[PDB]
Amino acid sequence: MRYAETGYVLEVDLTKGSIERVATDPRDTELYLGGLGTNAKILWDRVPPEVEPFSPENLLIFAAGLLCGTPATGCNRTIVSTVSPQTKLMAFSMMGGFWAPELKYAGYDKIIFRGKSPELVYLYINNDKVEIRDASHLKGKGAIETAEIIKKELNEPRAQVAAIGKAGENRVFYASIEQGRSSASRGGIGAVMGDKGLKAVVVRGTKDLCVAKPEEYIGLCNEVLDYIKHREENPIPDVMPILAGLGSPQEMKVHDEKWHTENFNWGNARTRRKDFWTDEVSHAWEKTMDKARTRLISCYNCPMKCGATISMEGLPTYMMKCFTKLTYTMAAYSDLDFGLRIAQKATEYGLDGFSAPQVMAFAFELLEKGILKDSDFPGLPEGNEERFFYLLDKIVNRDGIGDILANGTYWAAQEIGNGAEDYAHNNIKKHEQLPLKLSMLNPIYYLMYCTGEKINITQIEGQFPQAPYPKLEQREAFVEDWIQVPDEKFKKIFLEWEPRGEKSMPNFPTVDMCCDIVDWQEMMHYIDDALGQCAGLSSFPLKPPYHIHNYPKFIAAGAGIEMDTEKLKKAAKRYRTLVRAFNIRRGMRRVDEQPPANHWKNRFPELEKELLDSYYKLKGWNDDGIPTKETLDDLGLGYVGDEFIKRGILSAG
Amino acid sequence: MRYAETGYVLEVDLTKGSIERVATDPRDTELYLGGLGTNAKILWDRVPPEVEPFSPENLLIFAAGLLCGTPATGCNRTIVSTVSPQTKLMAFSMMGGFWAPELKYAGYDKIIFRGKSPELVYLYINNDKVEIRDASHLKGKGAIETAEIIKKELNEPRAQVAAIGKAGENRVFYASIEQGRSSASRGGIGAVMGDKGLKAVVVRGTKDLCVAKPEEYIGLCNEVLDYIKHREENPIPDVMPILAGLGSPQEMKVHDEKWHTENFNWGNARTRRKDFWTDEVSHAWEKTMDKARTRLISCYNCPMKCGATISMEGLPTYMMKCFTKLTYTMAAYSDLDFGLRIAQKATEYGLDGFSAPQVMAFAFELLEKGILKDSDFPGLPEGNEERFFYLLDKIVNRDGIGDILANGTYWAAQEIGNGAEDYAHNNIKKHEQLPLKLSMLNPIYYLMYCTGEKINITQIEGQFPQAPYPKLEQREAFVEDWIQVPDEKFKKIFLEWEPRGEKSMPNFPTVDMCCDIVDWQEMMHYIDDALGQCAGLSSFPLKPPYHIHNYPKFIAAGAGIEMDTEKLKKAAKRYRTLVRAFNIRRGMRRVDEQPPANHWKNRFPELEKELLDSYYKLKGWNDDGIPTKETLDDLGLGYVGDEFIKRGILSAG
Ligand SMILES: CC(C)(COP(=O)(O)OP(=O)(O)OC[C@H]1O[C@@H](n2cnc3c(N)ncnc32)[C@H](O)[C@@H]1OP(=O)(O)O)[C@@H](O)C(=O)NCCC(=O)NCCSC(=O)c1ccccc1
Ligand SMILES: CC(C)(COP(=O)(O)OP(=O)(O)OC[C@H]1O[C@@H](n2cnc3c(N)ncnc32)[C@H](O)[C@@H]1OP(=O)(O)O)[C@@H](O)C(=O)NCCC(=O)NCCSC(=O)c1ccccc1
Ligand SMILES: Nc1nc2c(c(=O)[nH]1)N[C@H]1C(S)=C(S)[C@@H](COP(=O)(O)O)O[C@H]1N2
Ligand SMILES: Nc1nc2c(c(=O)[nH]1)N[C@H]1C(S)=C(S)[C@@H](COP(=O)(O)O)O[C@H]1N2
Ligand SMILES: Nc1nc2c(c(=O)[nH]1)N[C@H]1C(S)=C(S)[C@@H](COP(=O)(O)O)O[C@H]1N2
Ligand SMILES: Nc1nc2c(c(=O)[nH]1)N[C@H]1C(S)=C(S)[C@@H](COP(=O)(O)O)O[C@H]1N2
Ligand code: SF4
Ligand code: SF4
Ligand SMILES: [Mg+2]
Ligand SMILES: [Mg+2]
Ligand SMILES: [W+6]
Ligand SMILES: [W+6]
Repeated sequence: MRYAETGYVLEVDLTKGSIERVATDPRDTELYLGGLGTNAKILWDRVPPEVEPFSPENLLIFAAGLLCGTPATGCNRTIVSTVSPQTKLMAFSMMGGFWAPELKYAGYDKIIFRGKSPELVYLYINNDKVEIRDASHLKGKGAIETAEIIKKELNEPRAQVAAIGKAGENRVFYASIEQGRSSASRGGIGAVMGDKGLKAVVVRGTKDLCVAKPEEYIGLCNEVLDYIKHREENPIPDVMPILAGLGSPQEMKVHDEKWHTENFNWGNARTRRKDFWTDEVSHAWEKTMDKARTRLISCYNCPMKCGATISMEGLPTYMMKCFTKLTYTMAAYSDLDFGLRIAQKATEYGLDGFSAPQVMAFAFELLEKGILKDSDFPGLPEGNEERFFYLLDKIVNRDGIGDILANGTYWAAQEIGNGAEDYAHNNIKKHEQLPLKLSMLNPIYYLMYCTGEKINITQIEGQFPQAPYPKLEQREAFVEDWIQVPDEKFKKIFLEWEPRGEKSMPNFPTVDMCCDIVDWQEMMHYIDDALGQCAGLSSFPLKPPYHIHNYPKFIAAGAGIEMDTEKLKKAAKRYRTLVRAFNIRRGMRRVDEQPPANHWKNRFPELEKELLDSYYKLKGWNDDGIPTKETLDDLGLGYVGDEFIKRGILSAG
Repeated sequence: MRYAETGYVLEVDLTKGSIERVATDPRDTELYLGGLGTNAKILWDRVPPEVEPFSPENLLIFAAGLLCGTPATGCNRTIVSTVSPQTKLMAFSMMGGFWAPELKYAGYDKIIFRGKSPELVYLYINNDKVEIRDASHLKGKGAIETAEIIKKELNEPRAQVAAIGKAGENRVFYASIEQGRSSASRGGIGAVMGDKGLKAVVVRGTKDLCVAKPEEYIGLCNEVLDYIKHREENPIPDVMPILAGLGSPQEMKVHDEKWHTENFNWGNARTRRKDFWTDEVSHAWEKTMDKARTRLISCYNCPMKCGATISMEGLPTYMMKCFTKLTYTMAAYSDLDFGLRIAQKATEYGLDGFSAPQVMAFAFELLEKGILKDSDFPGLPEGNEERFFYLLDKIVNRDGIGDILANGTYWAAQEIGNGAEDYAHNNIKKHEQLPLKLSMLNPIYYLMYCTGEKINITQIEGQFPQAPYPKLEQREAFVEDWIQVPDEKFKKIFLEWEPRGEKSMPNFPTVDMCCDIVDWQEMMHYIDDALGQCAGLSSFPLKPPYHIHNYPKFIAAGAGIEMDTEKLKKAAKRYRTLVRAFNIRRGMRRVDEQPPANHWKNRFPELEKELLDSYYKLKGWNDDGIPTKETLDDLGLGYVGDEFIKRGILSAG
């Protein structure tokens, strides 16, 4: 029998209203583990490149990680996968909370949606009971608001609900899916969900979930908890607060945001304010945050409590975590009070807290320059704050100028013209990046910006420190108990690495060292997004409780399959290449893999070419970014190599 | 991980030439075991009643039993299922030999064909490699002949081949599938295969097949091999050799056919020859058999060697077992030399050995009577023997009157008319029966002739004795060591049974007694056809090694699921009802459940009514043969009851 996984999925046709439970192939588990990996397998051989994002044949997959529903601490992530309406590439999005584990308790590993529903509806799951309900009375309702009404309707107080706001219903290219203190935020997956007339997905589960090696599996679980205690008694020395400990960026706990407000760019990723964090500002923000934060809350089976309930006066309560705390504030040249109030509106609407702020600031720059006229913004209010609330409503409704801005900075500038493309200066593969315009070229981050399939920098980094220690004693101390490294050489790299001089960036670490680092950091994220493990306890923070050495044990004891360190490394490489192959088939080439032209002020073309060339070699790809026939056959992806040749993507010989 | 079964099937669309391996649902195994069981499930919810047998939507399935490819002695049966072109009902047909086990070693449980290939093809399976080959150079070739050329083409001497003959290609309604010394013979499965344009299925396998509890399973295997040694040293006293030991009827060993020739109707189930077995006949048949029989051969993993390679002077070699040894002979009022000769042609042509002889025999009665003219048989030889060879050619080619006769006796008489219906007197549901026209009504066999879904009396009988003993001492001796009975009450039945007196047929055994006997006998067959076990070691002979008490142990140790006598009983009841439900949906009713009008000289209309009334009650059926909503709900077949009501077959309460 199957373990960790349930071995079953739901196939839903929203056009015919048909529902079907189908057993999964156990071979898929051995090759692609689960979550993102198996999502990639499904999208590959069911979604050909001729399928458009808002086409009925486009798929919307809700996947619970392999180890979700087990006692594994923090393992609770949902992986939503589809074809992005913004980037035209694959879009996988992660969501925390309690939804994924509930699905497992209901008896399912995934839910795959195809076609479209003519009427607004939501899916109701209660163990073996599955049905489609009408949701017309929920039209326009906010994401969180929607969940509460449903749980009253069905009389299921303990059901978990993933819903879309008005933004998703109106197919905003950066619309999200909201569930309590969790969000599948990026990729426009909310736009696809709305396009299919799917207002929400409600699931309740009370079945058992089994593991293969009970005693052994709980042993590793306790080993993690013990490490979390010890780790939280020994934070990383001389790092900032929101990087010393475990979990997601603890921005709800720490009031200090000097690193953020003085190193990140305000507005449309435009302005840098070196001396913003004054005493008056630090006190005003701490007061606002103490009054707004009700409680620090956690996800399922996790003690880190990264999120927080936010209560602004005269506004409904919503939940928040990580960097969305500042994006609306910094993009509007305002304060933390404004940011918390508009984030409430945006979370209910279901918008990406990264792109949305940059799109609105992008619009005001165009209005400032004169590329957009005041006639495009009728009835526009005077205040800077009021203008953001104004433009926010225009976007979610796709009203007038809001209809164009609802497509993202790339497509909006494309349609606007008149030099609007010049102000879309912060995109990679048509996707907005973090507002960061640094001085000196970073050889490690350059690679992560160019090749990251998530196209987000915060979701590929983690395991290697972002900066070197000034003193050698500090490095020797760090590498002392750095048991998470796959190889001793990662310790030796950090020892030699210095902030200034003959061993500083961009010329050090070397090109070969950078490639190895990027490959390791990326590998841990892909393992996380297949197992369902929150990165906060794994691939994100320094020296995590989960790593390349005990992960194989969790899989073996949990799922009952043969798994070791090397076999796991190869597995992660397998469906990370498959994801790559999916984007190749959709027209992605080396040309698309370049950072923004103004991302760094000091550029080194010859070093950057050597970096991307060497990294491709390590991955086993072409000098155009395409996985060769040799590496594909070696990975067990022969059917990919055949289709590449047949499609002319790869040449025979 | 799955056990005994491989857990995969092959989905092949012949019209599109697509090949696909699909993991199965382990719940189907729990409810329907496998083989014939799971095949019924597949046909039920994929082949609705509006589908024609020669429609491309009709399915042809090759299933290997649950315990095929395991060390279990005699377990190697293939189960072919489809919708019969002759009866318009469900058709399942069993084939022995070496084919099923081979499929298991390749890594598959079933092959499921849909659609029609426009050109003659065959499927080549070698482990993970599966491809469709052009087979136009094989057109017209015989089943066995086709096999040898194919194996040489592929350089695969250890490959197993199931093939159709010309008869299958020309969609003769009783065309068969031949696999060396084994054949799927009845129902017209060869017709559907030819109709789809499938000449053969070649399979080679070299993969491991695992069992769950090794030590316990091989222990069970050793228990059977012991019982076989002891059974062969103790044949059932006062029973003729062919039916006094294990295996299929050993007619290839025993020359003595006094019982058959003097009790079975020669010709068109017409002539009883009470004193046919003379000294001169016996010596002649003995001489022919001794010179013809090259060697007694077995199936995979069995020591009984029921088969015999037959070599007639001037003819190629073929394999034969059981009763075809007499059918062609008796139908033509000929001898054994002719029988063995023509049966070589018939086997290579791919024809059923029960119907062909009766069909040809039926035609000559119509010619003798006047309904058919010499004009219908142009080029008709003068000799009896030469006429049968002539009409055999006409049928396989569907040439002239061979087109009409190729549809069977039921439809032939329907189309011929002019009173030809009267000579189609040996039918049940448009399916030719054994040439048996006894004197006194047998209550036990009456119920079997009416309800058996195979519609063939020899594939439902077995566990209970066909006749009583003259002496009580004989009865007491037999029931002393009769461990295979499901209850003690069977022992008491046999003891009371007498050939003459108050305790003789038709009045004894009683109606309730007769029902319990038919139920037991039928149940054992369905377990065999699901597991893949040969009836010659189970449901066919008296006191077999496999039985209702040790069968659960095999299923548990073999497949690794829970099982016991009562669960197994109900499990067999579940998919016997399912098969019953499939034919009810195709229009079958009580009216169709009647033996030939002249099957018994002495009839008892009132007893016959009570007999069937009672049997329907034990089954849990209506007074019209249809399974009640209750028993369907009780068997976990709730989906069936719903559709029945929806279709109006069952009144809503
Ligand atoms: C200190 C760094 C490492 C880089 O900041 P800086 O120190 O400012 O580095 P700079 O490149 O600006 O150069 C500084 C000055 O020194 C100069 N100079 C430089 N090198 C050299 C040299 N070798 N030799 C000599 N001089 C050198 C250089 O010319 C410049 O001087 P000028 O003004 O031009 O005259 C850190 O702040 C960082 O974030 N980096 C990681 C990358 C990243 O973005 N990761 C975060 C992803 S988001 C995330 O994780 C998150 C988001 C939300 C929520 C949660 C999480
Ligand atoms: C002896 C029987 C039991 C029946 O044969 P018989 O003895 O002839 O039984 P009858 O019914 O013909 O009557 C005889 C005479 O006695 C008379 N009479 C009868 N009852 C009574 C009474 N109670 N009281 C008084 N008198 C009674 C009756 O009137 C008649 O006298 P008349 O001439 O009319 O004046 C046996 O031969 C048999 O095969 N039966 C099993 C059923 C079957 O067909 N199974 C095989 C399936 S194929 C197979 O397995 C296989 C095929 C190929 C390869 C391998 C396998
Ligand atoms: N497995 C996994 N966990 C992850 C992440 C991820 O990308 N993969 N992202 C982290 C970051 S940067 C944030 S801001 C939060 C957001 O969690 P959410 O998806 O529930 O909103 O998740 C964290 N946990
Ligand atoms: N509306 C909204 N957008 C959001 C967030 C959020 O909490 N709400 N979280 C941000 C954070 S912290 C992260 S790490 C990314 C997570 O990426 P993903 O949700 O696409 O996997 O989304 C960002 N966008
Ligand atoms: N499981 C099972 N085994 C069975 C049978 C059957 O119907 N089911 N038929 C028996 C009989 S009567 C005969 S004659 C032989 C025929 O073997 P064949 O189908 O390979 O020609 O199978 C024997 N074994
Ligand atoms: N061509 C051919 N027809 C045959 C046979 C055979 O061996 N070859 N077996 C006969 C016997 S003895 C029996 S019991 C049935 C078996 O039925 P089935 O093979 O359709 O399951 O087929 C009959 N027809
Ligand atoms: S580390 Fe934070 S975001 Fe991750 S599971 Fe724990 S509480 Fe949730
Ligand atoms: S008993 Fe006879 S027919 Fe059955 S498997 Fe053994 S040899 Fe073959
Ligand atoms: Mg998220
Ligand atoms: Mg057969
Ligand atoms: W983040
Ligand atoms: W037989």
